[PDB]
Formats: sequence, structure tokens, C-alpha cells
Amino acid sequence: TTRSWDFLGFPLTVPRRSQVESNIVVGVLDTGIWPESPSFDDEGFSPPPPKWKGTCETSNNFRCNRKIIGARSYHIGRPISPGDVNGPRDTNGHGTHTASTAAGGLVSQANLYGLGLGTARGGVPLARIAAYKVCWNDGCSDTDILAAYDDAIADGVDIISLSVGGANPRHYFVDAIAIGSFHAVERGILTSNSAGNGGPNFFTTASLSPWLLSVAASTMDRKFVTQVQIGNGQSFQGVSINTFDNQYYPLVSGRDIPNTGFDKSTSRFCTDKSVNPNLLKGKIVVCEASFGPHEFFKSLDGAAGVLMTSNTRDYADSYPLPSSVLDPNDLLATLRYIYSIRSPGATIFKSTTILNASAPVVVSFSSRGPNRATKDVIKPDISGPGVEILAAWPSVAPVGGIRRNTLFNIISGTSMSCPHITGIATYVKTYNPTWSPAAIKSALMTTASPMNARFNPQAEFAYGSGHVNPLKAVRPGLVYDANESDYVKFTGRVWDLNYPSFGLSVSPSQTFNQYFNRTLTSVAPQASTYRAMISAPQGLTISVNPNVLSFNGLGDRKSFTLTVRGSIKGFVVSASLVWSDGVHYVRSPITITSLV
Ligand SMILES: *[C@@H]1O[C@H](CO)[C@@H](O[C@@H]2O[C@H](CO)[C@@H](O[C@@H]3O[C@H](CO[C@H]4O[C@H](CO)[C@@H](O)[C@H](O)[C@@H]4O)[C@@H](O)[C@H](O)[C@@H]3O)[C@H](O)[C@H]2NC(C)=O)[C@H](O[C@@H]2O[C@@H](C)[C@@H](O)[C@@H](O)[C@@H]2O)[C@H]1NC(C)=O
Ligand SMILES: *[C@@H]1O[C@H](CO)[C@@H](O[C@@H]2O[C@H](CO)[C@@H](O)[C@H](O)[C@H]2NC(C)=O)[C@H](O[C@@H]2O[C@@H](C)[C@@H](O)[C@@H](O)[C@@H]2O)[C@H]1NC(C)=O
Ligand SMILES: [Cl-]
Ligand SMILES: [Cl-]
Repeated sequence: TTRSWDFLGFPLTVPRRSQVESNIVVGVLDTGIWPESPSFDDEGFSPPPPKWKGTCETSNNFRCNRKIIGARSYHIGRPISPGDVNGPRDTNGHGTHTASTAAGGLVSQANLYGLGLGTARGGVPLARIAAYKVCWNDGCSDTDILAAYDDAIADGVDIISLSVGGANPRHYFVDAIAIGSFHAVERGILTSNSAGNGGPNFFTTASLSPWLLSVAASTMDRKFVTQVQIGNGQSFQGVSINTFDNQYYPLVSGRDIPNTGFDKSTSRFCTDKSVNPNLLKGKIVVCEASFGPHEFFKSLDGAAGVLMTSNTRDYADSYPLPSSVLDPNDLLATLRYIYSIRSPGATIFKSTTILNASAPVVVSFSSRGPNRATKDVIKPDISGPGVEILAAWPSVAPVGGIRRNTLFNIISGTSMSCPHITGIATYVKTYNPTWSPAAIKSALMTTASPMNARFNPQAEFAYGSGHVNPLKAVRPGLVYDANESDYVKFTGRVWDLNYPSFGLSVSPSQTFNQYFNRTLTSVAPQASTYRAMISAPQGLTISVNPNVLSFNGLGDRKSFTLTVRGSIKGFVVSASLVWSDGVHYVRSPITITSLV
């Protein structure tokens, strides 16, 4: 967050409705919260809003304050697992990180052993936080998620941040998250939900409810790298969150130190104890594979460092030993070096950063649509920074497998982009306190910055409407509004659901002719006239009627019909509709797919 907000064009000095923001409550359903974090200090805060009805559990030495005004925990139907501690306290770290990303106060000199040094903060530093612990070492059960929703809605939260999700698609009314969020929506409470980390294949997201704001994860300009310099002077740019100081060590290949009963064929990967523990003590081992902190403890005990490799390095992770993930070619160069001299060595440097001009790009793991339940409703809905985010961390929770002297941690996931969107949606709410969940969501989607389909060919099924743009979302001009009824209304076709985007499923090479009805509501007091601008690939005939709309003022509503005709050869074809009065730009992508 020391860079993400700035990257989004949301500096520390953005305008704010402080009194309103100070009375908004952000509900966070996660692994609980660590109250001692600097991000949750309450100096200067006034008492909890009169509307607040939530309570504060005291188990496990927990104490609420004027910042964290609510703290609950749920663990229905089974005994706790090793590592779990009854109470609302965050012993995992995930909930403290997401909560601080959404509403953490400004914390200067925020860093992880110097990495990412700057001022950390959430979208709404003045907002109150109500934590609901529903995730434990055995996961987050349907029963607890629903328990949290039942209380949160009644307690008075204004918005919900949910960085959790199911692995497989389920029908809305036999899905705890869909059910809870639906009832939250009927009470005017929006839920920002992570899309999932099961990408990059199509059909991997389970955040399918139309009423949910589903969020993908994308990169930012800052990128952590870990330079590795072998003995001959060659320098390779690897990827990892490496906090260890530079140091020269002897180098060794897993291929040349097979463990008992193993041979070069498998020892080259270093996994499953395939490398001789006696031949790698105090050395940097070269492994032709990539793995996590667990494997380090399982097969590499004794090593001074580890060099891994992978074809996918669009995000960095921390490890229990100095390490870096090298590109295959650099791994090959390292091996040639090893066999070019009798005593090879290398130095793994402490991580540094580079500027990636391609950002934002949806990251490899971000879950992709189409919507498995309602294939005509595009998912995910939008993208935000979810790669290498620095935010609050419990001083006792491990980082990369081990305990370290830090109050912050750098991690990636749609669980990191979700709270950025929560912070932004909340900021929008401070300026438009009467808006419905659908309206707030519409604002973020119609002002989202278009992303490059050449860097993410899956297009809308990877990033939805695009990259979130905070300052533009505050005043969208017009919104595609909706309420509980619309989601269960019978007209009830699907192409008539007033959604901020248009989705159509067809067959390849065949011709089609479908139409969508929509209604725009002006959210600005000044009147103006909008004209429609359509951009469609060859082979498609897209038109809107009317193609001009005038709004007389705040709340004025105008309907229109969109007709799409033609055929497609590829799996995904993208087009777009933009309504503009010269001041506002209301963009809705149109996606045609032949995927089944
Ligand atoms: C600046 O950021 C960009 C975006 O993250 C980096 O480019 C990406 O690099 C990764 C490797 O870490 C590439 O991953 C391979 O992806 C292919 C499949 O590609 C196709 O599908 C993906 C979606 O899954 C689309 O995004 C692509 O456009 C394409 O349609 C897969 O078969 C491989 O097994 C890898 O997973 C990724 O494709 C690439 N994205 C783009 C848009 O280029 C970029 O990384 C540098 O450039 C790439 C090409 C590699 O040479 C890296 O080693 C380089 O580091 C990064 N730049 C820097 C300097 O870090
Ligand atoms: C597209 O959805 C619109 C939802 O607002 C429909 O218009 C609304 O129709 C209501 C009648 O059931 C009427 O009370 C509302 O005032 C009106 N909303 C506004 C202000 O536009 C629209 O229905 C058609 O168009 C309206 C103007 C009437 O002529 C209806 O009889 C039409 O069916 C929907 N368009 C479609 C797909 O027909
Ligand atoms: Cl208690
Ligand atoms: Cl128990």
C-alpha cells in the first residue's frame, strides 16, 4: 500500500468527507484482527457511531477501541484445529493484512526489512472496522460465514469486505456467501469479494452472484526482484521477497548430490528429500523446480540458500532461506558456470525493485470467468492491485515460513485486491451516502480504465470492466441501479437484468441476434445530455436505441435497448458502449463468447 494507492492516482492528499468517513463502518469477514497494529490506532477518534449495535468479544486478550469497534468470532460444528485459538484475535495474519489494506490508518516508515519503504495505509483511514473471524486452520465454513452475515447486517456495518470464497460453483441459494451477501444487499450493504486464486484457466472463479462485486488481481508498476550474481560475475534477475542481506556461498547442483536411493533424474528438482543433506550444508543449491516454504523445511535443511526456476514469475513470495526464482535460461547459465570451474559460488542479494511498464496486467493465479451459474453475466467485475501488497501483519505471525522482526508483510492474491476495492467503494460512499450497493458497484465499473486485451487475451473474463479508478468513480454521472427484487424478478429473461456490463453466450461460426434492456439513473444534480459511442469488431452489428439521452437532474431515469448481431470465430470477442455528455464517461464492455 506504500505504492498501490499512488499507482491508482489516489495520493495521501486526496479530498475527503472526514465527518462522514469517520462514521462509516467496514465489516471484515476474515481470520480476525490484531488490535496492537499501528494501522488500527485510534488517537483523536470520537466515540463509536450511535447507530452501531455490534459487540466486542474479550477472549484471547482482545480489546476493541474507537477504531476497531466490533470483534466477533464463529466456529460452529467442530473442534478447533492445531494452531487455532478461540477468540476474535488474528493468529494467522491474513485478516490484519486485508483490514489494513481497506481501512488502515497512515503508518509512515512502513516496511518489511526495508522492502517497500514508505507510508502504508488503507482506502479510508478514518473509517471504523468491525472484524468477524470466520476463517480457521481448517478453512472458513458455510455455517460461520452465515453467522457473521446475520450479525454484521443487523450490527450496522455499511459495507462488507470478503477475501474468501468456495473452490467450486454452487447455485445461489445453496451457497452461504451468495445467501449472506443477498440479504446484506436488501439492507443496502455491498460485499466486495475476491475472485479466487485458481487461474489462469477459464471457468475457475466461484464468485458468481450478480449482486456481489467480484474482484480480480493485477500487477502494479513496482515489481520486487532478487538479483543473483554467480562467481563469474554474471548477474541474473530473479523473483522473490528476499529480506536476507547479501552473502557469498559455495554453489551446488541438485543433479550432482542425489540422496540415497535417488538419482540425477529426480534429485535435479530437490523435492521429496531427493538431495543429500550432507552435500548441501552451508551451500546454495540449484533446483530445476519451484516450491514453497514447506519444502524448504522438508528437503533443504542445512542449506545457506536456494535458487529455483519457473516459467511463471509474475509475482514474488518470501522463503525461509535466502532464495530467488530464476527464469529457465538463467538457470541453464548457472549450470554451465558450475561446470566451468572447480569451486563455484554465488551471492543472493536482498530484494530490490524495478518499474514494470506493462502494469496493470491480470496476474497468473487470478481466477477467470465466464460465470458458471449465469453465463450471460460477465465475471469477474473489475480488477485492482493484488500483487506484492505491503500491509499490516501481527508481530508474532510467520512470514515466508519463519518469524521475523516486522509489523508489515508483502503478499499476493485476489484477497489483496478485494480490500483495495472495498476501500474505494467506501470512499465513494462517503461522498454518496444514499447510494445502493448496485449504484456504488456501477460507479466503479463504468469508470474503470480499459485494460490491454493483448496482455490478457481472455479479456473481460480476466479483468471484467477493467482497472479500478478511484477518483473518477466518485462522480460517474450515471449509474445502472438495481435492488434485491431485480435479482429475483420475473421481466425475468437475464438480458434485462440492469447490469453495468453486457454478456452473451453463442455458438461458433453461427449467426445471432440478441437485445438487452437497460435503465440509467443520473446521480448528479446538474442536467446534461449524453450520446452513445459504440466500438465493435468486424463481423458484429451493435446499435443502441435511443442513442441520445437527456437527464433533467438528480434521480432522472432513462431507458435504452442494445442490439447485437453477427458472428464470431474466436472464444472471446470484445466490444464496448460508452455514454458521454462530454464530462462523464459511462463505459460498459460487451463480451461475446463461444465457450461452453
Ligand atoms: C512485466 O509484467 C508482465 C506481466 O506480468 C510480465 O510478462 C509476463 O511474464 C510471465 C512470466 O513470468 C508470462 O507467463 C507465461 O505466460 C504464458 C502464457 O501467456 C499467455 O497467457 C497469459 C495469461 O495466462 C497472457 O497474459 C499472455 O498475454 C499470453 O496470452 C505461459 O505459457 C507461460 O508458462 C508463462 O506462465 C506472461 O505471459 C507475461 N505476460 C505478458 C503480457 O507478457 C513481464 O515479464 C517479462 O516478460 C515475459 C514475456 C518473460 O520474458 C519474463 O521472464 C519477463 O520478466 C514483466 N517484466 C519484467 C521485466 O519483469
Ligand atoms: C426496459 O426497462 C424499463 C424499466 O424502467 C422499462 O420502462 C419502464 O416501464 C414501466 C412500465 O412497466 C414504467 O412504469 C416506467 O416508468 C418505465 N421506466 C422508464 C422511466 O423508462 C422498459 O419498458 C418499455 O418502455 C417503457 C417506457 C414503457 O413503454 C413500457 O410499456 C415498455 O415495455 C423496458 N424496455 C423493454 C425491454 O420493453
Ligand atoms: Cl467473549
Ligand atoms: Cl473446540
